[PDB]
Amino acid sequence: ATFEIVNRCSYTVWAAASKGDAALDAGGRQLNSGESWTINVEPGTNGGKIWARTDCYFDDSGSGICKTGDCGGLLRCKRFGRPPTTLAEFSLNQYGKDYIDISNIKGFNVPMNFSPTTRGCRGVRCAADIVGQCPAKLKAPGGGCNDACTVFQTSEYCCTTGKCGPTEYSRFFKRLCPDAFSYVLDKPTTVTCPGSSNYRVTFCPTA
Repeated sequence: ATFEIVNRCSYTVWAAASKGDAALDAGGRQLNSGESWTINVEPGTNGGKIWARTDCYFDDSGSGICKTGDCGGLLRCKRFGRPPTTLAEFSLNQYGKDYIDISNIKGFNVPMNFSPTTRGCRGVRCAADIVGQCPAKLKAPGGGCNDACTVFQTSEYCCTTGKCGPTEYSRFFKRLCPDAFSYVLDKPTTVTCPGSSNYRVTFCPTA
């Protein structure tokens, strides 16, 4: 599948695409305000994620640090990023269909729109001012709004036992972004798209 990854933000982002134990396509790249990066993700990829990283520094070997979404200090991500990260998530070619959602389960850094560029389904968007409105106990000093699991490390926020319900903190995310996952076991906002559909992830889609 082809993913076009566009930075509509007024600031630089370092985009990332991983499936957790490997990079997707090249894994990461600096995206300046208005730049677009087109990647190819191998069909049948299960549990892929794309995200933005903010306030970053790399050296000439591609090694450094990101204030949000750091994936072990690498420009070219192989592993998932450090919360807070708004997440575009996808499983492709799963019994003939692709699956796409947006998630706030690992917090929120940048507003995003995940939209397929080919026919047969709808996109989703989480573009409210979450970091401005963020509860004080969640607000990250590095920038962004953490998920409760990250901050409080409880069975209830982390859904450790597979039984958990909504919370003051999940409901905050849900109220501002109804079409994004707010906790591990939310009513699903997954969209089913025809297998081998293509897509565009846009950071700061309204601004």
